[PDB]
Amino acid sequence: PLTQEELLREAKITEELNLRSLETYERLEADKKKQVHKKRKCP
Amino acid sequence: CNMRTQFPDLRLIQYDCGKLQTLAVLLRQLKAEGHRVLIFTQMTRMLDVLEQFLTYHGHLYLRLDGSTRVEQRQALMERFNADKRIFCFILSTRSGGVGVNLTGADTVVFYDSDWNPTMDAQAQDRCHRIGQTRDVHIYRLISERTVEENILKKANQKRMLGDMAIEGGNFTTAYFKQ
Amino acid sequence: SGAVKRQGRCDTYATEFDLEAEEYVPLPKGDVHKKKEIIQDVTLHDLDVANARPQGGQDILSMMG
Amino acid sequence: EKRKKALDLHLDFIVGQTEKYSDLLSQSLNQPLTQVKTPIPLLLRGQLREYQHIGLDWLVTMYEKKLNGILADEMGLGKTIQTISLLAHLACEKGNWGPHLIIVPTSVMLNWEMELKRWCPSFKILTYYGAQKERKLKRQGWTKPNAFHVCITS
Amino acid sequence: YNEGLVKRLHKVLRPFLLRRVKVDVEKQMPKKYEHVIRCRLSKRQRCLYDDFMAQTTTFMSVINILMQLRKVCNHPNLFDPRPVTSPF
Ligand SMILES: Nc1ncnc2c1ncn2[C@@H]1O[C@H](COP(=O)(O)OP(=O)(O)OP(O)(O)=S)[C@@H](O)[C@H]1O
Ligand SMILES: [Mg+2]
Repeated sequence: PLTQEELLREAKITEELNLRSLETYERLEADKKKQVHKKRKCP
Repeated sequence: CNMRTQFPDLRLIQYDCGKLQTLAVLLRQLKAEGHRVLIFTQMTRMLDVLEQFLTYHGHLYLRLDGSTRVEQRQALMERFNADKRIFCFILSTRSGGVGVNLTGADTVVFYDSDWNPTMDAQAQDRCHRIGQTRDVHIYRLISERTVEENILKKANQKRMLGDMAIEGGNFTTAYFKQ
Repeated sequence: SGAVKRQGRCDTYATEFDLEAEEYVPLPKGDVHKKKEIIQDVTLHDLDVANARPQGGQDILSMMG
Repeated sequence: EKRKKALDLHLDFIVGQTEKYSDLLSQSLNQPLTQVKTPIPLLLRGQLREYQHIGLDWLVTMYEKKLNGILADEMGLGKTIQTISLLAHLACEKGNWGPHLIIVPTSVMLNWEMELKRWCPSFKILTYYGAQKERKLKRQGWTKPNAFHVCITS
Repeated sequence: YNEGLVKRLHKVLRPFLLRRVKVDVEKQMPKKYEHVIRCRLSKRQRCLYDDFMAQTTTFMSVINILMQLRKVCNHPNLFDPRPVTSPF
């Protein structure tokens, strides 16, 4: 029973939330990949 | 030790299979010219025998046999694409899914052919996909006067059927507009 | 027989160095412990020699003899 | 003898109906303003290639003509992107926010969720992975209108 | 070859199927070539192949024989490795 404008506003809010989630997932994956490639020794 | 126990010579692994002899010649040529090879086989025990043959000949290899854990598959892909020493990457045609991006190699060797040419096409596309900057050569090894010739004939018949059915028509919007 | 044979450094370590002076061998693909039944062709003379000039103990006395 | 004639007439009838459908699709696609009828979705928030835009137009034409179809684009051409663009177009212009079901292989499920979040963050994405208790918990209250827009499942 | 039937099938499938090959779409694409190399069997492989083809005529069906022949063509070590010989 909702109208199009309400759907658009809810879409805006959910878009903000999903962008936050996507950014967090990208950061976690990039950090994990960067940490995997590390390899060092000791003097 | 030599008088106490005798092991079969590692050389006899290649002597007992003509595919292995032809593959040894082909792999030596490919390494001389400076390429990287993907070897696809339908059997994991064949993967083990290929491990023995490659280690005997000195070709460093990585393995994805369809039983490896998923988190290990991406690591193997990244290592193979990053490391230039790894000559070969033995794989099972039915495994790997579609998310594997093996653009590092430039040569594909099918140790044995699948009944379904789509699976071989996916194995080829594993290396021929977009973003790959070298010519791709596909080598198919077939045993003379054996069932493998029947397998290749069946695969070619299926490819011809696909070309008749789907590739025959343009199936694009250009036909509707024209 | 207590016969130990070293076949090689595992293939997984074949990339660590460029010149190691090692022969690499793939990982065994069966079980760790195997039992195989085989047929041995021997003669009575072979048994006599094995029990007259023993070399199965792997001790110092066998080498000395 | 009569069997061949019956099969021929049945196949002729099927071919005639299919030709009518194809003619309707051709007439729908030929509407003038290269001359792509459907604009990009305002919610799409991404750059499509030309052939992806053509595929979006074809999908919208199939939706309007009420025909189901197979998108057999070769690997890497962006079939998932085309599907997401179709859903965004329908939701924005048509109002088809309605619950859509996307059945994908389990390995590709996370990638599809990633693509939906990348292109269309507006859609309320529900993912159906987990054990029985987790699936039942994530179901609870999903019959409510405007509770989830697209569901991904294996 | 009856091209009319093929055209009728194309007409039937036309309104529903959309196909695009990378050749016509992604132009900046490297070429591909396919080579077929014939290989001969070893003495061990030939003996095992003949033994299986003899087992065709007698409990093993054509499918089991087919799989065994595929394994033989792959490598005879899939059946039994060459023994490690040691004293009794
Ligand atoms: N317009 C675009 N802009 C940026 N990336 C794009 C675009 N179109 C496609 N891609 C990328 O293309 C890749 C493949 O997308 P998909 O739609 O999954 O292709 P595909 O047809 O599904 O391949 P398969 O068959 O699933 S392996 C993804 O990494 C997308 O990010
Ligand atoms: Mg896909």
